Amino acid sequence: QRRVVITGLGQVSPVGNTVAEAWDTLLAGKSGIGAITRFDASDINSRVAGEVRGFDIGQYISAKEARRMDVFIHYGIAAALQAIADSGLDDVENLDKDRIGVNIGSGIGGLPSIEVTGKAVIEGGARKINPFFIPGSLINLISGHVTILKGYRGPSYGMVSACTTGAHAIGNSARLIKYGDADIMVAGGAEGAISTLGVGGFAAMKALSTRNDDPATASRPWDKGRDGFVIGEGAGILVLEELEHAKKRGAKIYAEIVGFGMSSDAYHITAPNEEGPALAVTRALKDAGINPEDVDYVNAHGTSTPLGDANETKALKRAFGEHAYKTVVSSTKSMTGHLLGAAGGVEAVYSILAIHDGKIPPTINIFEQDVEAGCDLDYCANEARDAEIDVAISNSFGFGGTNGTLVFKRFK
Amino acid sequence: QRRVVITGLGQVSPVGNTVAEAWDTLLAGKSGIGAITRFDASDINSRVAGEVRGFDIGQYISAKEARRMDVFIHYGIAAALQAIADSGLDDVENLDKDRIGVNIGSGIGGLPSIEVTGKAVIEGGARKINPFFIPGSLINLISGHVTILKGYRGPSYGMVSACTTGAHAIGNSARLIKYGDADIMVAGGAEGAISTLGVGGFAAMKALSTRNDDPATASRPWDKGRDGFVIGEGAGILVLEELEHAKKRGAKIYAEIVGFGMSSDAYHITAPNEEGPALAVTRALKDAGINPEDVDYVNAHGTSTPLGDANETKALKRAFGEHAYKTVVSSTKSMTGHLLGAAGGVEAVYSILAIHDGKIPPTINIFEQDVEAGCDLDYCANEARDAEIDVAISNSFGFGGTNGTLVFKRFK
Ligand SMILES: [K+]
Ligand SMILES: [K+]
Repeated sequence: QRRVVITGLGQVSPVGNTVAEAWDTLLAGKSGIGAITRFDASDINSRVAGEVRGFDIGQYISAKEARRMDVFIHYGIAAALQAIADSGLDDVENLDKDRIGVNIGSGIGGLPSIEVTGKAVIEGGARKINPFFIPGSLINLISGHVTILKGYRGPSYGMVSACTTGAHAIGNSARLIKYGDADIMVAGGAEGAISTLGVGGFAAMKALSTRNDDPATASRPWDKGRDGFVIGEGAGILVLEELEHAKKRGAKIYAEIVGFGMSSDAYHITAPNEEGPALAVTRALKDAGINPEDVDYVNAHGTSTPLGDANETKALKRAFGEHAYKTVVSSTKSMTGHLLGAAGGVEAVYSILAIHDGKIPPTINIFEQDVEAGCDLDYCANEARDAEIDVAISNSFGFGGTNGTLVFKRFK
Repeated sequence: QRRVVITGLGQVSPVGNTVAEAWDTLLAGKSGIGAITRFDASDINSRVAGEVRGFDIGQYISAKEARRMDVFIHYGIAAALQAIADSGLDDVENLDKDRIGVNIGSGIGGLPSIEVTGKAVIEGGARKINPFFIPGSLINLISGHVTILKGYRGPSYGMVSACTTGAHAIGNSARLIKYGDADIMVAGGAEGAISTLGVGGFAAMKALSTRNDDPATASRPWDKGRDGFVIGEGAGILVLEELEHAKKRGAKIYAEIVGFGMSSDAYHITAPNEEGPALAVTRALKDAGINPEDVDYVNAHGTSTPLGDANETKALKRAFGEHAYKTVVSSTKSMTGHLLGAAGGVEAVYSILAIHDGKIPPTINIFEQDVEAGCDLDYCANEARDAEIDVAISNSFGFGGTNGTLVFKRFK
C-alpha cells in the first residue's frame, strides 16, 4: 500500500565532503585512495586507505561537542544533516517530528577512541577515562545525536551487519515507513576505522591490498592484478519518505525504493559464496515485483578481492541468468575503497544519483579484465556512461555471510 | 495478518546458565550480583557486577572455535543454541532453513578483546594482532556463527540500541516474520563488557552504583538509597515463529508477541525523560490493539538510578493513567544487574515465563520505597507472586534516548 521515495541525500567520503563533490569525482573516474596519513601505518602490510579529507565537523555542530565523539559519529551526523537539509524538512512549518525516526548503523563503531582510551589507561590508569568515552563510541548514538538535534521522536536505533550495514538500515527504514511506524526515516551507515587496530585487523586477515607503491590502482575490482580491498571511511545517508507525505509538501523526489532482499550464506565467516548473494538478489527482485531483465544497473559489492569479485559474478549469473550479460555493473569501491558499514550507505546514494542523472559511474583500474576467472560481464570499465536507468540495484555481501540487496526505481 | 509466537527460550546470565536455573533464582529473590572477579577493578569507583559464573562454552562449540571469539559472542551463541534446542527445530525433518533468520544484537560488543589486543600491540606492535581479532569482535558475528552452525539462510544481522538492543532485535524480527521475509527468527541480545574500559567507562559517567561494601543490595530499584545501576553481562534469546508454521508441527507455544513500540526522547543522551518512554508504551499498545487496563504485568527498565527510576514511574503514569496503580511492575535488574544490549533479551524471556507459569518475579532490595520521589506504584517488592498474567509488557529505555516496548500475550 504505502510507497517509499527518497527526498534527501547525504554523503561524506574519500571522493567528496558533499554529494555533489562525490558525484563529480566518481563521474570523472578520480580515485579517493591515497597513502594513510591518519596514523603511522608503516608496520601494517597495507598502508593505503580511502580517507575523508578537508572535512570540518565544526560546520555542522559545535567544536566542543564534536570533541567528545569518535569520527564515525562525525561522518554520520554530517551526512545526516546534509540529507535533512537537502530534503527541505528544516523549512516545513508544523512538521510532525513524532513521525520521524533515525536508523544509522556502523560495522565497527568507535575503534579509534577505544584504542586511544586504552593507551591512556595503560599509561595512567582507569581514571583517565573521559566521562564522554562511552557515549562517544556507542554505535547507536549517531541516531541519538540526530534525533536530539532535530527533535525527532520516531523509532531510532542502529544496525550492525559489517559490509551490509548501510543496506540493512535503509531497507529496514523503508519497512518501518510502509508498516506505518513512521512517515519519515533518516537512514544509512557510517564508518571510521582508519586506526592501528582497524587497518591492522583486516591486514591480519590478509584481506587488504598491499599495493602500497601504487595507491591509486590498489583497488581494482575484476582486474587480473587485484589483491584485497582498500579500507575506507565515511558515511552515506538517505531521507526516506512516504510518497503521499512527500507529494503533499512540494518535495523533490530522487527515486523510489521498491525492493529489499536479505539472505545468509551459512558457509564462511569472511568469504562470500555464490548461492547466498544470489538468494538476496532474487529475494529483492521478488519483493519489488520485477524481473532480472528490468534491471539496468548493478552497483556491485565489488571489493577487489580475488575470490570475492569472481564469486559475485557467478552469483549475478545465477540470479540474472542471461540478462547478466545485458545489464551494466560497476563497483564505485574502485574509487572510494570499501567503506564497510558505510558502504551500503554511500552506494545507495550513488545508485539513486545514477537513476536521477542518467549516468553510470565507472569501475576504474580495469587494465586487464579477469575473464579467465569468469569475470566477463560489462563492469563499465574505466569510463562513465550516459545511460537511461529505470531500475538500479545495489548489492552488499558482508562478513558473517550476511547479504543485502536494495532495489531502486525511477519515480514518475 | 500473520501471527508470531514464541516457541523457544534461551538464557545465560548472572542468575543462571540456563533458563530453568534463572527462572528459579529470580522467583526465589536471589541476587546474581557480587564483587568483580573478572579483572582488577580496584581503581574504579564501581567494583560490583552481575557476572556469568560456572559457564562452559565448550558445551556448545569446540574450544578451538571459542578461542577466536570474544565472550559476548559466547553468551549469544550459547543462548541461541538453547532456544533452538528448546523449540525442537533441530529435530524437524526437511526443515526449510532458507526461511530461518537470525537477529541478535549487542550494545558494545567485543570491548574486552579490543582492550587485550590493544595492549599486545602496545607491547609488541601490529604483528600481535590475531587473524581472528576482527571477526572475534564484530557484533553481527553472533548471527553469523549461528546461521553457519545451523545452516539458516534467511535474513541475518544485528542491531545496536544500547539498553534497548535486545528489545529492538525481537520486535524487528517479529516484523520480519509478519512481512513474510521469514517464518522463523532467532532473536535477542548479548553483552560482555565486564572489563576495564567497560566498567570504567560507565563509572566515568557516574552511572554505576558505588555500594562496593554491600554488593547484594547495590541494585535496588525505586529504593530510597539507590545510587546508579549495576553492570551485568550475558544473553537472552527467543525463537520467534509464524503461528501456522508452529501449529502445523507439534510446537510448544510459550506466548504470542502482539505488539512492538518504538520512540525517541530527543532530549538527553544518557538520561530518560517522561514523554519519550510514554510514547513507546502507548505505541506498543496501539500496535497490539490493547488498552492499558488489560496489562497485567510490566517488566520495567528499572536500572536503580535516582532519576531514571522516578522518571520511569512518571512515564508509566502518563501511558497507563489510573491503571499505573492497578498493574504490577517489577525490575529483575534488582537481581541480574543491567545487561545492557542483552537486557531486553533476558527480560523478554522473564516476561514470557511470567505469562507461561503465572508468576511475577520480585523487585528485591526495596527497604524504603521512594514514595517522596513519586515512586508509589506496586513494584512487587521483595517477594514473588502467583498471578494470572494474560498480557505483559517489557520496557527498555536506553542511552541515546531510544525506547522500545514489547507486548506479549497468552496464546490459546
Ligand atoms: K553496492
Ligand atoms: K524490561
